[PDB]
Amino acid sequence: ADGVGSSSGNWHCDSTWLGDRVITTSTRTWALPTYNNHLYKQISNGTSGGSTNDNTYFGYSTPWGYFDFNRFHCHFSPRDWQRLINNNWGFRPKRLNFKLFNIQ
Amino acid sequence: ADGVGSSSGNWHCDSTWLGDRVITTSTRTWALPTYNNHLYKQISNGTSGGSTNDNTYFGYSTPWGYFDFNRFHCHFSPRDWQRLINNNWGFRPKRLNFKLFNIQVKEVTQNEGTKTIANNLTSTIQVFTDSEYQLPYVLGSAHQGCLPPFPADVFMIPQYGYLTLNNGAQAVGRSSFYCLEYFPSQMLRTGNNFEFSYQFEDVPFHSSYAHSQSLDRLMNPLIDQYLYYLSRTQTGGTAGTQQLLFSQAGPNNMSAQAKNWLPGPCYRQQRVSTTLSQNNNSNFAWTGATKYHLNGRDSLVNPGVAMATHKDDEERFFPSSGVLMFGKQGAGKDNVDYSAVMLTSEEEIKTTNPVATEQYGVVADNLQQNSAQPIVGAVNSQGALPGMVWQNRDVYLQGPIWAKIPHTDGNFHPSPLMGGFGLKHPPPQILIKNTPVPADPPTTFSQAKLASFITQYSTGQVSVEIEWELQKENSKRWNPEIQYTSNYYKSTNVDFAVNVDGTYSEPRPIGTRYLTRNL
Amino acid sequence: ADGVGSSSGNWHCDSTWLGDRVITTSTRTWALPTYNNHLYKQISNGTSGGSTNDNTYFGYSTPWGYFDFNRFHCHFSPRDWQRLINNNWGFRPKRLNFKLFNIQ
Amino acid sequence: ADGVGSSSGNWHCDSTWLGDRVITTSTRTWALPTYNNHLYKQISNGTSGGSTNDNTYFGYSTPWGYFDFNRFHCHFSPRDWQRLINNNWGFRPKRLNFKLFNIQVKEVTQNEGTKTIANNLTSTIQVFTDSEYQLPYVLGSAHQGCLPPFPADVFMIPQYGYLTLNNGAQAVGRSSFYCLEYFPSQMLRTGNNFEFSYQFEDVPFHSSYAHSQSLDRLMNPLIDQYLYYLSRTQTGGTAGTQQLLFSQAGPNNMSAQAKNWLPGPCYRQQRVSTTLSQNNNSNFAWTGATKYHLNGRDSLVNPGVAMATHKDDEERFFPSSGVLMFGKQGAGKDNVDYSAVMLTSEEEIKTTNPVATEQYGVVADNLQQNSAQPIVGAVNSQGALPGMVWQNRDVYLQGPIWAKIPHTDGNFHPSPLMGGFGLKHPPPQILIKNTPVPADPPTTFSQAKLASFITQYSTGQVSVEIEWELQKENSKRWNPEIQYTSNYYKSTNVDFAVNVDGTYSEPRPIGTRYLTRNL
Repeated sequence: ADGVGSSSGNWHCDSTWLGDRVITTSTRTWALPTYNNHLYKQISNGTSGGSTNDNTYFGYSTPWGYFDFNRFHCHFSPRDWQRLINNNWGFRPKRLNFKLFNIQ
Repeated sequence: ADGVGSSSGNWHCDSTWLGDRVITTSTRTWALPTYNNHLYKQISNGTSGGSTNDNTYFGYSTPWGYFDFNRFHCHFSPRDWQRLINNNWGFRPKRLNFKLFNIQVKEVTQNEGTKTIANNLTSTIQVFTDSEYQLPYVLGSAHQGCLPPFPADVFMIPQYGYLTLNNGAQAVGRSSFYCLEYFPSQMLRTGNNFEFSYQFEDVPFHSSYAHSQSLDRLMNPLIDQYLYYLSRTQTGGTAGTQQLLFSQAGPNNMSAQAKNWLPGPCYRQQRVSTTLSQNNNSNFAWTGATKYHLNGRDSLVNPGVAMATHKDDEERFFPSSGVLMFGKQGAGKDNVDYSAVMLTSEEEIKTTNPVATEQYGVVADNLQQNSAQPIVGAVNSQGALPGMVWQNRDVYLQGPIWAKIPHTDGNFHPSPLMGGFGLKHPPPQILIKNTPVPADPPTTFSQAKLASFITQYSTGQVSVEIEWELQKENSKRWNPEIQYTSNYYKSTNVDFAVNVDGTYSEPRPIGTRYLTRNL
Repeated sequence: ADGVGSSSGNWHCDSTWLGDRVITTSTRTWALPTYNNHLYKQISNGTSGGSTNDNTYFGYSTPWGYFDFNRFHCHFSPRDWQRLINNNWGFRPKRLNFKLFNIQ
Repeated sequence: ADGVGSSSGNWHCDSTWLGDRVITTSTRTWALPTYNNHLYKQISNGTSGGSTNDNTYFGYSTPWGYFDFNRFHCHFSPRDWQRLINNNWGFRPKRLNFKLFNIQVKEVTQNEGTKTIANNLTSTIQVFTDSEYQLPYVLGSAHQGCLPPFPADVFMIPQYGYLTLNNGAQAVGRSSFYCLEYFPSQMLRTGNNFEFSYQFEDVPFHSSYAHSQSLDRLMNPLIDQYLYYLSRTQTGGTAGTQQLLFSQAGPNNMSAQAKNWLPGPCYRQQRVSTTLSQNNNSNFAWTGATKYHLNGRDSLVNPGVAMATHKDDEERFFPSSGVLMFGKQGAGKDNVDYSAVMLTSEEEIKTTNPVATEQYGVVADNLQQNSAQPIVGAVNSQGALPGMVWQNRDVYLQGPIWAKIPHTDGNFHPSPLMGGFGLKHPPPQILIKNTPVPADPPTTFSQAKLASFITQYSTGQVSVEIEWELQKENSKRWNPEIQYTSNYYKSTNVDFAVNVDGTYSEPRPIGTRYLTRNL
């Protein structure tokens, strides 16, 4: 069924409040550039050039990108965040589900 | 089976008449632009700039569009509308079926004044219906953007937007903001299609008929009443002395008989004549208008409670804002002459309904005594009294089908004042948007949201099907009833048809009230 | 089991929040005087004495007293009232239970 | 069967020793006054009036009283406490059983200096336990009002009250108010009784024993280490030159050996001598005190982290606030001489625990070079380091049994600093009140709350039973261990007995640490 003219996913964004748990789903549109012209490159900073010893580093930059949802406002709206903080003593994440679809 | 080279739907447009019901399906071609460059924007109007306090607002405009079929001419043809109104006492919508299919999404490229359109086969559109009624409901406001009345017209989908609480041009703490991407929606490519069904809640039949009697005439004309009234309070002569004399009201005096019922409520309005010389010389449109006052704002009552347009033998007069007004094909937006508008007429209801311009009646203003002559004042506005009966405003071929009854602690006779069927759970709003496709990003990371997109629009076909229940006409009347008829005489154009240049027009408003009933 | 030296009831005052409903129980201590020396008496007010026609009345006062809980603060605390009004679009009373006990 | 003329309970007071457990039950007679005239009242202390910022508070006093048995002498006798401490390495509470029975409620009448007490047979008391821990928990604060240590003493139930957030003498928005009538409670007349059971959560045995070794001596005294240390950095002679020489530390030098472990943490405190002439002449009690600083308030650390009271051959010195202090029978509240107090001693833990007055150790303060002589600074306060081991503070016959671990995101080694067992769900608070009985109301209705009540108090018996689990002593030691002993020599009074006037006293603190173990 995978094809050019049929969508591979739907837009699911909302929250649902059931008893002792809440399920917050959110959908976004992204754009991915080519990084580093498909190259790995080492990156470093030394003391030469007026930089401090404290800021020295050595590493690599990769052509890859990455998905990160580590901020609460990704998952919660301001109204949902208000329901959470006003009514509850505590919360913790139970489980996660991730999807990529409708790729151009 | 969803694919580029196979159609996802067919063209279904026609009506079928089965017994006590009719099923009208109609298909149109639409085009959806990108609105607001994929942005939400707040919109507001304050008093600054010469605008009136009455016109202030605060709200948001959304990138989303919406499908609206709220006018009868979407579903019915002029021939089908004639079958309905001539043969039936009433009708109501039973159920609904909606479809989107055969969707093309196209991209537009411009350089050097050259304009290229091409298919983008991997682009999507997003569609959701608001089933739980969680958004501001804008459909019952009689806006433009409905499906055309003529099936061969391609139409543009209107932009969605809503208003909320304001103080002047400013928001207040209660004023709310809605993101429509915070709803689950279905995403469709060219091979995908969309469908849902809807069932109307139980609603009273619209009454398509006129009364063959009037409240004040319900009596037997041949027989006297056994009751009495106060006929005469004074002896006749040169010097009269007070007395109480009583009479039984028969056919000779009908106005003085006792009656069980009262005419419907009124909210009085100002009388305008189509003959210009009879109208006052002044601009009384807004100033002499009938208005209601809500939180410091005055707003016109348009049309208002249902009242007869005029009494007998005056067709030149109409209530100022008190009747629906349709434009002729090609009429402008602003300051259009009387010739381009089409006024409707409610005169069919003058049997039970007070006339819009005239008073309701007169009541006593004082206590009478031999030193004080009686005084009787006029009642311009009358709320509901026990014993009132009234007719709702008529529905028209091009008029609104339904409205959403506001969600409130109480209401009285929740029939929409423009016309149609009041619904607590009306047909849901159908919201559609082109999914944004960004242009190439910078190749070095930036946190700013992407403002550069590929220009796109989408087209497709929309199909809507309503099942209507009919109330058959049981009348035992001997003489032939009035019908809606096409004029027999020759003309340059056919009514309800295209002209030489190819544009479709509706020459007149067609109401639904022709057959008659007894009170 | 009814006797002088055993209590005929317990003190139940609190609220419990279950799903789509809340149950608020409350207990108070009361005192009942003898009214009217065990008599019925007619009471009336006429226009004589400088009183207005609008305030005239005729009726009876009874030796009986009566229990009335018609104000919300009887049943709800200020914290419970806050949970109600912040989290809910509406409420209505379903059912009632009343008790008199531990009578001296 | 509940009635006026039949008792609702019996007097159960004794201990039974079965195998690895002991069950100590005790019964007392109590009296409950009416507090605050049946009123809640807010109480506060501000800086105005000469009071310190450190002593400011805000809270409420309640008409309710409460039962508290948090001291060991409630449950154990001095003979039972001796069986426990001499024969066992450890103990912990398993479970609890509580009873109220044989309740009298009495009314007091006064006129003309004549005072009449009579039974009111229809009055009630109210009792509830806070099972869900929904009230401020005041028990772990080592207050007065516990069951007496001597079973024949009749005691008064203490008034309940609590504190909350404040700024000065003023409340803040977060500061909370609790009505204890907003809890379901059981109402009892003279025939009724009250009971509940409780089970302790799993808690580590209190360690009743002293170590027969010290951390620094854990080595084999006969054998050298295979490791090395830096013995000498300079040649010996008139003019020395730098060098690095290394040695293996054997029995000859034990201080320089390598070790796997470190002494427990310290927070240093000031050294006070019981011989007065050795102390500085000044009032250093508060000023030279060891304190912690929380939201602008300084509060004494009393007793603080467990540290040895003194080192070898100095018993006259003790840390200022760093040890528990009990009064002798009849000691006053304020400014009491050293003779009436009884100081405890933690010296048993000087094996693993740094001494309270002395430093933890010394660390390097600088980088060394031929131009810079080494500098080594003293560590007065030391937090947890990997490799530390320590002993908790000892428990005493008259000291607190348990405390409630605060409900917080984190804690470290949540053993109460005064002593005993830290508990997340400790024994619940047991709250008791005389139900108000109003005097005759006015006979004409008034909305004001009734301020006139019959003066009443109640008496009865309270019984508490705890099951304790014992940890038997497995030691293979050859020579006889130290035991707790009564003095053989003659005296005017028996220790832990009543005197001529009939009052019971506890002559000394009795700790639990006598038997020994190896590290």
